[PDB]
Amino acid sequence: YSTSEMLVNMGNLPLDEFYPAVSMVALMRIFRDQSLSHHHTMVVQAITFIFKSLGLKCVQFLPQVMPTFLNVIRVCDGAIREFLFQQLGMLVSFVKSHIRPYMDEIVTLMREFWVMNTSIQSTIILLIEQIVVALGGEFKLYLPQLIPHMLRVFMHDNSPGRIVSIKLLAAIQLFGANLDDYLHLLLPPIVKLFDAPEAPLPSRKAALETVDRLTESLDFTDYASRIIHPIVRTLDQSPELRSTAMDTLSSLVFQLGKKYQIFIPMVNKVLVRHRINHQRYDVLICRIVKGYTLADEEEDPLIYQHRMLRINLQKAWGAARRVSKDDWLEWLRRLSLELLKDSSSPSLRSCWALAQAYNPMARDLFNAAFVSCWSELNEDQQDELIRSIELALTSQDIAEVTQTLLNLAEFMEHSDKGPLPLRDDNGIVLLGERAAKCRAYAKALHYKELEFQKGPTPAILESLISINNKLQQPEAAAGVLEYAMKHFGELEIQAT
Amino acid sequence: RADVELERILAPYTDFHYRHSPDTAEGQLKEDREARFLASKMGIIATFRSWAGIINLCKPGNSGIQSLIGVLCIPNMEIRRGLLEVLYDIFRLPLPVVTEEFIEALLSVDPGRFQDSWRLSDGFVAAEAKTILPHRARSRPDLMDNYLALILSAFIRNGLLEGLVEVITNSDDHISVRATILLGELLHMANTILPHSHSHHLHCLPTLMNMAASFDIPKEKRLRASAALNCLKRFHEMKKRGPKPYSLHLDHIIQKAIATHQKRDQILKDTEEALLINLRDSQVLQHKENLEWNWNLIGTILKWPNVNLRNYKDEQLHRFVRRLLYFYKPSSKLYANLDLDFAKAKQLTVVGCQFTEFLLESEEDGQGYLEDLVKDIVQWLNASSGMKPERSLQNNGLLTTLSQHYFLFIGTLSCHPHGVKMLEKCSVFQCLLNLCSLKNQDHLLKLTVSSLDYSRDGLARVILSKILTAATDACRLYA
Repeated sequence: YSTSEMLVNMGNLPLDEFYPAVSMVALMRIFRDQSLSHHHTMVVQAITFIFKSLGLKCVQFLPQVMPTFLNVIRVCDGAIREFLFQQLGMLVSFVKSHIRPYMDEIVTLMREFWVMNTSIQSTIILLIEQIVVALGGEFKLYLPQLIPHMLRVFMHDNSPGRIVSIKLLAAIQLFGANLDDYLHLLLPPIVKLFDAPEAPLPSRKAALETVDRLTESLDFTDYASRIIHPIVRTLDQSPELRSTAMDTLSSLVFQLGKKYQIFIPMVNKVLVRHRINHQRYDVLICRIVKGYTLADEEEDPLIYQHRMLRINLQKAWGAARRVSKDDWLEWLRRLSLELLKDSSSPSLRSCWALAQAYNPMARDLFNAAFVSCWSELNEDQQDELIRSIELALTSQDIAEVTQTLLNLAEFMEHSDKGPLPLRDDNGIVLLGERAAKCRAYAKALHYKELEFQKGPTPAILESLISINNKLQQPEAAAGVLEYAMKHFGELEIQAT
Repeated sequence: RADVELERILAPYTDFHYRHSPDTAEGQLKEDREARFLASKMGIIATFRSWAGIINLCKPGNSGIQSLIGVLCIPNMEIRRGLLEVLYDIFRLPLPVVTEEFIEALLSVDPGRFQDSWRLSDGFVAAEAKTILPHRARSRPDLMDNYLALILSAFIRNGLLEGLVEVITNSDDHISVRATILLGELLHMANTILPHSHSHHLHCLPTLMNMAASFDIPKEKRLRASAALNCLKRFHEMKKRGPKPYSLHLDHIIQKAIATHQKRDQILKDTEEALLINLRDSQVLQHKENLEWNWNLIGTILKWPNVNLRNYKDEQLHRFVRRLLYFYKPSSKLYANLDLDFAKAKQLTVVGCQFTEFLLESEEDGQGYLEDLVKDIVQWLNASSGMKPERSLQNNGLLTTLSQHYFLFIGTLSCHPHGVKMLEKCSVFQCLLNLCSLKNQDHLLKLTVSSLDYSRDGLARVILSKILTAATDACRLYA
């Protein structure tokens, strides 16, 4: 019932944001059915435009799009799923901190489709980097759920050059301080990668880089002996990794205070044997052997980091060449497409492409499209539209075309701008006799009651009797007669 | 009466809607609540410091303390912040700063933080060293620890530790940080003041650990407690380091003390390749102007194990030292004019003492370069204080400039036996002796006393005796 509420705007939402709301319900209806599977490819490219266009005002639409979007990915199969994930990476980069209620299912959904060796590896990895930026500090709530998949990537990877691992090392650097209770189990996989000679050189390069870049936001004092020893058996082994390995070691001696002093003889023998002369590392070692100050030795690395931080519708309307029923249907479909194209709102413009390939989603958007364009036009332009609607209603007898126009009249009455002008009193007399032949007596009775409120006449009273009888309310019709016996002249009641 | 007279002062904290006066203006209603909270706090503190109030507020039956602790667990935000301030004052603990991160609130509680009484105008070193170096008492009973032990035991028995844990894991982000520090201080207060028996149901955190190991409970809460223990873990390291020196004057006092108690208890080849690569990287030569040299690479060159200008007689090193000699020279106004608050204030000062020690190693050769520094410091002293006829203009600048970090250069020379002999040749001890009898200079006198090293017998001790017996009374008080 909420969906039907929005189509009429019962909440009196201002027209500025009314258009995005009515667009989503039209797009979601064609999104919850598996029968229209082929249209799913291009509908999402329009949803991702609405979210981008609005910005910070798209949060209230999250409870509608997300539950259906997540279900679709679970059931859909083929090339669509790999494309749906990239779109899902965009809707999490727009709304940042409000994806928390829906993150539990997203993490679970990513578990099944992350097959160890498949083309869907990078788009999963690229999605992770977009999620961690969005959460930005509270990712640790869901980080442990994706570590079991990530753990067996540094030892079971058949990609040439171990590119997948490199594409994953650059994603670990973005975690920063998010991982604090998971470093005891995530670091041994990292240190295992740059000590194995059989690993390709580019893979070992990033393994050393991802440690020093992670040093800037984490404390590695406790994990000293675990990663210092692999370093000293790497300088002697690889003559090509000497330059970039010292940068990781030197960035770690800085965190440790005077506790590293006992490790100098173990390292100095590797430096005198292989003649390693690193400029930055030479500075730190001198400061420890011979004193510099007292408030600097044995300093907490986290405190040090904190200190450093601190107009064309007439041709569509005025045709007059439509005589056949199919032409009347064709004219309506031509009109509906034309309104969406130029509706003075990017939210409705984006839906024009889908309207060409799907007509039924343009019928429910007729009311929303009309109010956008009609408001912009002045008195002279909008007057020409009214007289074309008059000719449109009093020409044919097809129920489908009239029902669309009859519903449009009701939509305008509910709005705060008042009903659309017509010949006489917003055309109640014309609409009243127009819905009678369409077998829609709920509207016909309402229009007659408006006529009665102006001035009662014998013709109006007789018509109200006929309408109620065919609406299965004999007792209501009996009240009309009693009104005429005492509140109207005598001996005038027709025997019929 | 029993439980209604004295416990009335606890009403503003236990009652969420307290109305002290039946008739008052509604305009200052918000201000009235804050006034009541402050006044009630001074009464609760005032009744926990008297023996007749502790036994009356901690009765075995229903008491006010169980109502004060029981209200701490209710998820209220205005009461919780008020009660935490009371708890800090009861134990006389330093209050942290309001923040949402633990690191910021940890750097504001360390015992070695700067205070306003440590400046040169106030007590220079004696005030600072009182709160850093420990008291020479290992057997004298501290009668205030006994008082704090009884209060701490009373709160632990009633259930303060369990109440704090609920606060940590079920409150705002800026309230939990104030409660995490209080738990850390209390645990440290309790492993050094409480006896053995009271320490068996203490350092186990039963409530906290169970929450941080259970996967059934909501995920959000689990890591709040896990991170809380992680945040509380770093608190011990801050207490592990202890207070550390803040001023280089006090720092050099400790360094000479540990050196002389470790010298009585009976590294690289440094080929020319290492120096030449390092000297060209120092930037002192090719850019003959300061603020461009790499000040990190200069200290390493000086206190490098084998390079001392004597073993390695090199023309380049003669050029290197003389270029640095011109910068620190007091006459050449390139270093003296620097403001007190220059951003690299520390690094520049340490290297200066780090350099005068380098020259002293080359006793036979460095004395020629060392002769120049000591001479113009004497000339600078002869003008600053005003001992010789001069306008005494340097008095205005001495305080606000780095010219006061010159006693560090002359004090670090007194440590070595061959440095005190150098001072006699330059005759700077004679200059220091005369300036003791100076009425209007008191800033000058204070600096000299602290800088000089009195470990060995010689001229140093004599000058100290004159200062502490023949000078201005205010100056003598500090000596």
